[PDB]
Amino acid sequence: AYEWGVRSTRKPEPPPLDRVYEIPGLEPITYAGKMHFMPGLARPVFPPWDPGWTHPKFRRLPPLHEHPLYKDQACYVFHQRCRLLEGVKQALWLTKTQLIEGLPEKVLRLADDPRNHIENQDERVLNAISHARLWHSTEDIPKRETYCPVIVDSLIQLCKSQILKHPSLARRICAQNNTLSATWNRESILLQVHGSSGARLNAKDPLPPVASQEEVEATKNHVLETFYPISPTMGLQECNVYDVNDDTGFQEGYPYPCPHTLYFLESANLRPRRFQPDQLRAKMILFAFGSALAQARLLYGNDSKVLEQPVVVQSVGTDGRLFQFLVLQLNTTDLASDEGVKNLAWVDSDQLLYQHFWCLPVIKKKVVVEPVGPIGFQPETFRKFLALYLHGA
Amino acid sequence: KARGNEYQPSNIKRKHKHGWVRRLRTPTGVQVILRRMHKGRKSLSH
Amino acid sequence: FMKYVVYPQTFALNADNWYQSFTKTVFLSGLPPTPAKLEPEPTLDITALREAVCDCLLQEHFFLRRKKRAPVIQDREAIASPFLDQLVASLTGLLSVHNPVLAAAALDCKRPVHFFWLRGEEIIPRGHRKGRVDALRYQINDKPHNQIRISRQLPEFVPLDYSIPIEVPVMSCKPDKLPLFKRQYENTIFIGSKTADPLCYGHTQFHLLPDKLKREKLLKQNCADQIEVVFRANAIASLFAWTGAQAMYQGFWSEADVTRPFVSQGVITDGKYFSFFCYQLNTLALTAQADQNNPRKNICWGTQSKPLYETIEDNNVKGFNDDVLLQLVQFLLNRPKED
Amino acid sequence: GADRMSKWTSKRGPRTFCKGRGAKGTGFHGRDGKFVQIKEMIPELVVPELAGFKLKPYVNYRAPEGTDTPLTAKQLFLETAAPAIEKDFKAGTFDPEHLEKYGFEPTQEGKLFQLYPKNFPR
Amino acid sequence: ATSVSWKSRTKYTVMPVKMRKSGGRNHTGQIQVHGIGGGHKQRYRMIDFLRFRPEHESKPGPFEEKVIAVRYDPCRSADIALVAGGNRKRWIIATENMKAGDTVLNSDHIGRMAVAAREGDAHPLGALPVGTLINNVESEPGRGAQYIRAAGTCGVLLRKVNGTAIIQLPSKRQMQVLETCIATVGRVSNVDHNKRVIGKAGRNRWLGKRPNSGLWQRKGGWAGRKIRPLPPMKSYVKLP
RNA sequence: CUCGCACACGCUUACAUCAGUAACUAAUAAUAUACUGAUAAUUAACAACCAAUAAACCAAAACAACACUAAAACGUUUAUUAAUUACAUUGUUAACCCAACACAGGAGUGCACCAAGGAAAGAUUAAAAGAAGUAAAAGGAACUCGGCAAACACAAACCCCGCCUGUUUACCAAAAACAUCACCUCUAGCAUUACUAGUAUUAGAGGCAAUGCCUGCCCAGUGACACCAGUUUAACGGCCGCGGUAUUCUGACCGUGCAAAGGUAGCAUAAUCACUUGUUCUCCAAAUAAGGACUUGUAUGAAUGGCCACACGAGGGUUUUACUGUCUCUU
RNA sequence: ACGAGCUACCCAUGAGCAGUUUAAAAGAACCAACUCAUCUAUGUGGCAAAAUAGUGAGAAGACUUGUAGGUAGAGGUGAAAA
RNA sequence: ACCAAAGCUAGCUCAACAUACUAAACAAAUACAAAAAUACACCAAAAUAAAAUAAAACAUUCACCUAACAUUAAAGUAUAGGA
Ligand SMILES: [Mg+2]
Ligand SMILES: [Mg+2]
Ligand SMILES: [Mg+2]
Ligand SMILES: [Mg+2]
Ligand SMILES: [Mg+2]
Ligand SMILES: [Mg+2]
Ligand SMILES: [Mg+2]
Ligand SMILES: [Mg+2]
Ligand SMILES: [Mg+2]
Ligand SMILES: [Mg+2]
Ligand SMILES: [Mg+2]
Ligand SMILES: [Mg+2]
Ligand SMILES: [Mg+2]
Ligand SMILES: [Mg+2]
Ligand SMILES: [Mg+2]
Ligand SMILES: [Mg+2]
Ligand SMILES: [Mg+2]
Ligand SMILES: [Mg+2]
Ligand SMILES: [Mg+2]
Ligand SMILES: [Mg+2]
Ligand SMILES: [Mg+2]
Ligand SMILES: [Mg+2]
Ligand SMILES: [Mg+2]
Ligand SMILES: [Mg+2]
Ligand SMILES: [Mg+2]
Ligand SMILES: [Mg+2]
Ligand SMILES: [Mg+2]
Ligand SMILES: [Mg+2]
Ligand SMILES: [Mg+2]
Ligand SMILES: [Mg+2]
Ligand SMILES: [Mg+2]
Ligand SMILES: [Mg+2]
Ligand SMILES: [Mg+2]
Ligand SMILES: [Mg+2]
Ligand SMILES: [Mg+2]
Ligand SMILES: [Mg+2]
Ligand SMILES: [Mg+2]
Ligand SMILES: [Mg+2]
Ligand SMILES: [Mg+2]
Ligand SMILES: [Mg+2]
Ligand SMILES: [Mg+2]
Ligand SMILES: [Mg+2]
Ligand SMILES: [Mg+2]
Ligand SMILES: [Mg+2]
Ligand SMILES: [Mg+2]
Ligand SMILES: [Mg+2]
Ligand SMILES: [Mg+2]
Ligand SMILES: [Mg+2]
Ligand SMILES: [Mg+2]
Ligand SMILES: [Mg+2]
Ligand SMILES: [Mg+2]
Ligand SMILES: [Mg+2]
Ligand SMILES: [Mg+2]
Ligand SMILES: [Mg+2]
Ligand SMILES: [Mg+2]
Ligand SMILES: [Mg+2]
Ligand SMILES: [Mg+2]
Ligand SMILES: [Mg+2]
Ligand SMILES: [Mg+2]
Ligand SMILES: [Mg+2]
Ligand SMILES: [Mg+2]
Ligand SMILES: [Mg+2]
Ligand SMILES: [Mg+2]
Ligand SMILES: [Mg+2]
Ligand SMILES: [Mg+2]
Ligand SMILES: [Mg+2]
Ligand SMILES: [Mg+2]
Ligand SMILES: [Mg+2]
Ligand SMILES: [Mg+2]
Repeated sequence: AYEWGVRSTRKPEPPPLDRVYEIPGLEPITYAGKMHFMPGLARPVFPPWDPGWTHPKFRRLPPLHEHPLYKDQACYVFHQRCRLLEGVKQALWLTKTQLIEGLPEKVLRLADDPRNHIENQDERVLNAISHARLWHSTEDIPKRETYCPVIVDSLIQLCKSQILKHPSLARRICAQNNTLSATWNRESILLQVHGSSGARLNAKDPLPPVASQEEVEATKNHVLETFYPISPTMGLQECNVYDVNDDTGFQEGYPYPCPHTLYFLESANLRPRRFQPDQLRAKMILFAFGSALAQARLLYGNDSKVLEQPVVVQSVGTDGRLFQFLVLQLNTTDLASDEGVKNLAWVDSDQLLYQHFWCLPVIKKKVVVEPVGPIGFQPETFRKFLALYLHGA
Repeated sequence: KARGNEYQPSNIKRKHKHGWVRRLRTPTGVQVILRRMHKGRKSLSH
Repeated sequence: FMKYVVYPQTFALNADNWYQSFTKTVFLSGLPPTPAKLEPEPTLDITALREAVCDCLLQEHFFLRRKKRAPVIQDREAIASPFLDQLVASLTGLLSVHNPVLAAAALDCKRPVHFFWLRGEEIIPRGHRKGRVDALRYQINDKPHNQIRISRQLPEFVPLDYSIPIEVPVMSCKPDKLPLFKRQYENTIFIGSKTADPLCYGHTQFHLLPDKLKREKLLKQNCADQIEVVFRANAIASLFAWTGAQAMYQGFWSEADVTRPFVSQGVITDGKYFSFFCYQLNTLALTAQADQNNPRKNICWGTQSKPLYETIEDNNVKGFNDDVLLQLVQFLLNRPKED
Repeated sequence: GADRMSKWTSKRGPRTFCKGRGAKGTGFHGRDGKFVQIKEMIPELVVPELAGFKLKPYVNYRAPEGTDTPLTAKQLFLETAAPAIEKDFKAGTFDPEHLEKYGFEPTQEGKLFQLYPKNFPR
Repeated sequence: ATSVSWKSRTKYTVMPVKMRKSGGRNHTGQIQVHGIGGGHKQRYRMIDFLRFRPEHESKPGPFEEKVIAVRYDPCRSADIALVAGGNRKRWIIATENMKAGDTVLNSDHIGRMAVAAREGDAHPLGALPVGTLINNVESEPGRGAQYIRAAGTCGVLLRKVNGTAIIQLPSKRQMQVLETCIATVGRVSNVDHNKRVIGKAGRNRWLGKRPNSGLWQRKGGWAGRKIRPLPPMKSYVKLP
């Protein structure tokens, strides 16, 4: 084959030993005694240096197999920045879930009800969009890494302004950068969702299930799509140092146990650095399933069984202007087999909050043809956002 | 056009071209330093 | 032109006096006279608010399983900043039912605040412009941890022509010995949002002290009386910059001096301690050309720093002070006049 | 051209040339880029108590001096070990193999203030 | 001074790697090739020319991969293709009619019956029909595809005798190799590459071609239409 | 009248206070940022030094919604180790650097065109000659190599040469020279430093110059393949002599001899030896100028390319109005 | 031996091009900053060992430019001007 | 009458002898961009002397030309040389 190492760029081989070293029963005369190199004397060979007392910073990195947590079986870990090739399909296969296009009917009616809206919804949402895209910073053209979290926080505050006439949103709290770890076996594969998401909402009250018994039963007859050339573990990190322990993000006795909504942000200024929408849906599905599985194992137990009380979690992925919504209902814990009851996942995709935003006025032929502001506006996306926020109450 | 300003000062270039390390890194530069020492120069390099 | 860069979160020993000199601000201990004409609105649940605050403390100190921290120092910035964010969010959400303006208010997280102003003149000591009169320019580049912006201005604490026997402190020394250093860059006047933002008035700021200005660090540095000086300097600089930004957004400047006092509130939090301040900008004509016959002064009311909790361990708050909670509740229930 | 006789200090170069003036280091660089100062690297001045000290920076002018007799190894040995060696040899218990009881240090690697490696500045 | 090569990357990766161009200069610093330099910045996409490279030795049989996307490569004339199989993805040289979502087979099996030659599939030369158009021909078994790679270019299998394959290269030369050498079938992508028209002298500079020297040189005896016979067959088999 | 403020690079105290200047520096004085002596000074938050080891990662920046081709610097997360404990070290002046000078020159970046910087005149008189500017009767290129310069004009045409943008003799030549897209020849079947991490639709050594019509004959000699024959001119190159006929004058023809073939198409007194200011017509009142036509150029001529054509040109010539001190003829 | 801090060409790393006409960032057009240097007049021991004034060409590109590195004389580099 | 003119010393030069030959200073820093206390390496290299000149030119040749054997003679002899 064609090796990828260039000889002039690899570490050069050590120079050949002096001819005196090849003579049996002959001690070489080297320059080790004078503590400096001198021509004419043989090159002294030294044993590897042993710093009898260990130093933390200046020691060689311990090998991976020396770690006490090293395991022979390989674990496939999904962390925050893992990309899936066939995103939605791979996520559905790994989590044993069935995809549904529309949002749950409960969330849909909660959005469509005009009595759940805020006072001046259109004006307030346009103001939030304008503030996030243009006003929040003194720069002329704010960057995505700045205006994605800002717009998400503005929408969260707009939804939180609902508490005065829905006195049930105070049972929630926000968490940032907590370690989630949930492992499971999926057809002789040791998968593990491990890492941290963007933001999480915790609640005191469990989120009621949204799937009907008829839909859950009809999920049994559904067969998960299989893609042959690509293994299901493509895109995950193959590691050997891991802990098989369903450790959620919080310790025991947390006053806000039940997860409600995960928030994922693609706040990167580069398109290659950002996630594709398919990969984003896959990441939300995987983290929502991991959170639901951790909650179910903390509530009921580690036995692999079909849950009589499903666990439903929500997720919102924001590119800055494109929103993706997830409602994932976990019904089962036994996932090694592919014949039982599967979980459900309603995925609303490619929800455009606004088509485009002009941060500066455009002048064509000495006249302004389009003013400053967001071009095109779909209030239905914010309606869905508010419905997802209010689904708990 | 107008000449005479061929010297644009820069300490990095000065030290990398006529420095002590630059002189001593080659056998010919060591000979230059030895010649300057033999003549008795106050400054052997830059 | 060249200008001093005033840092509200400064390590200078006696910085409150210098900031008052730069600002024409008099500092008064204690809260401003309260408007006792308030209706019996505060029927809120002290137990509920205490439970929420304790829940935030416990979540950010013990319940949150973050990534493993190899250093044993356990820095107090990464544990108090999320606490401050969660505390502000929970308090606003719980008190928005009593105070309707908090529902429509905008919460800004670490949004920069800028203010550029002139104060006095100085003879240029060195250079080809030696001997010529040049004004002293200052710029404050602040990044408050949390801000609350409201559509309508808060009511004034004292009349615009308020007279105080205490005079503005004057320093018979150069500003370079604070130490302060001149720099030349874009001089901006920023409120946390552009002028087009309809929420051009502010309600309350929250400022988190850094790890460099901790009480233990100051005690090691042998600065026992600087513990309150740092709070005073941060409050004075930040609140003055933000009130001046509000005033110049409204349209007032040195030659168009302010007609209505601009009121702001500030909460300065260490890892454990809290302090409360109230600022009223009465005059903006701080330049030498307009300060010849300007009797108005800015006023900053201060409160002694009081700890909120006491050495919590194992999801149980040992000591809890209700005075800090009541002060925060009063600041968040301050509302604009209705008309 | 530039000078050659002038000293090449840190004031004569670009921003990236930040040369020390001869002060000893007092720490290393931590994790987030800050400088972590090591307490043990900072010298600790061992200052005695001068409250009850009855000596002054100047001597009396009438006080006589003495003939210059610099202290030598022979004189130091005669003062510190010769009487003990003589007494032990007269008693008959002298042991040539063991000399550590007389102040002799066979190896300097054990004690704190070593003499040949010179572990102490002053 | 002596420069170091940019090609120090021992790990194969799919993402493009940044490359430092050098215009005709060798490692010493003197020009060895004229008319090179001042082009556009490029990122190198590593190509796995050893088409039959099983992911693990435990399953060394034929395997199938899926084409994800056919993309433009600035470092070569042909278009590249991303193929994923198992847990790894590789850049290969796209054929004339590769598209996203296609399936490619990589084999090393030789049978008495010739296999139906698809376009993206890669089979050993001993299993292909006698009149097959091939590309990415490999000289020694397990060496790699050094031969035909350019856009639109393809070789033609001529005859297989004594367990040994004979091909005709685009230069109309006969090349004899072992019949077990793996070679991709079909023409390489970008068959219209020879018909591109450089619009101006600036596009050559974009591509990285400095102008020719202005020195006028009188033609010698080398010039003129030399009608030379075809060179003999180039054999790579080692006859004992 | 308006090149100012700051940073980077560079100089290193020339910066600040006081005092003195008879003389030394300012190309002269006044006195002083530029000379002399003494004393002081630039205080970090800005800037410099300021993690590795494996893995997931194809999907540009251009308001980036989404795209074009020339395929494009700029990143997080996961896992293992990262001494852990206030205050580290260094740059902080200036009117400044490179040009022998206190030099009308050369100098990167961000801000605004003044809110900041400065003074063309040491004092007189108003000779000649010289430099710059303004205005000028009537005429309007009659000046001159040339309409150079100037102008209340700042328009339209005909040729030569290069297709075009571009590059070149830093300091006497910017061109018609070089390059150029396009078209052709040769040399190469291949791996870890160029070519190239490329593979004959590729890469090198060259010619001529886009495009349109074409590129005629010749391997005799010298080259190069062939290791001798033989093949090659989009390889070096070449492409007739003599006698007679036209009143003198034939390149045409009739014969003859020698050749490897004996100049084909086209253009044509050319940027083409001389003859030469070839002949004729148009342009002008007058033309060795310019354009068209003839052309026989015995020394034109076809990729050392031949012919036309659009566009282009601080290229070289020629006209028409308009304009004017170029000129009559200067004031 | 010493020289690529000027210059010839490359290699890294950065930075600039405002307005007008155009479905155009088209080696398009007008024209600034900026880069060159066509013509003329002064200057000729000059402001200057190549400048000043006017006038010119390009000005989204084969473009200008900062920092640093490389190629060294039987050579380098060269859109050949020895 | 200005400008000016004259000192006799500093020190150098050539040989003899000579211990036997890179002086004194070397507290700290000095081949990071020398004078910058402090981190897992890489280090080293040799391959003829040439020519200016003379032979009135210039091609074979051209004493000394940084390699020890000094002196009195043999002796400018034997030899080597476009002899
Ligand atoms: Mg010079
Ligand atoms: Mg010098
Ligand atoms: Mg420096
Ligand atoms: Mg500097
Ligand atoms: Mg520190
Ligand atoms: Mg290439
Ligand atoms: Mg390509
Ligand atoms: Mg060519
Ligand atoms: Mg040529
Ligand atoms: Mg100087
Ligand atoms: Mg002075
Ligand atoms: Mg004078
Ligand atoms: Mg300064
Ligand atoms: Mg005068
Ligand atoms: Mg006159
Ligand atoms: Mg005149
Ligand atoms: Mg005039
Ligand atoms: Mg007139
Ligand atoms: Mg005339
Ligand atoms: Mg005349
Ligand atoms: Mg003219
Ligand atoms: Mg005209
Ligand atoms: Mg004209
Ligand atoms: Mg041209
Ligand atoms: Mg054209
Ligand atoms: Mg041109
Ligand atoms: Mg050039
Ligand atoms: Mg030039
Ligand atoms: Mg010239
Ligand atoms: Mg030109
Ligand atoms: Mg010229
Ligand atoms: Mg040409
Ligand atoms: Mg053709
Ligand atoms: Mg030519
Ligand atoms: Mg042609
Ligand atoms: Mg021909
Ligand atoms: Mg021949
Ligand atoms: Mg022949
Ligand atoms: Mg000839
Ligand atoms: Mg006749
Ligand atoms: Mg003709
Ligand atoms: Mg002629
Ligand atoms: Mg004429
Ligand atoms: Mg003739
Ligand atoms: Mg001819
Ligand atoms: Mg010719
Ligand atoms: Mg020819
Ligand atoms: Mg013309
Ligand atoms: Mg021209
Ligand atoms: Mg007159
Ligand atoms: Mg260099
Ligand atoms: Mg250079
Ligand atoms: Mg433009
Ligand atoms: Mg253009
Ligand atoms: Mg000029
Ligand atoms: Mg003029
Ligand atoms: Mg100009
Ligand atoms: Mg122009
Ligand atoms: Mg033009
Ligand atoms: Mg010679
Ligand atoms: Mg040469
Ligand atoms: Mg020439
Ligand atoms: Mg010549
Ligand atoms: Mg001679
Ligand atoms: Mg002679
Ligand atoms: Mg001669
Ligand atoms: Mg001679
Ligand atoms: Mg000789
Ligand atoms: Mg002989």
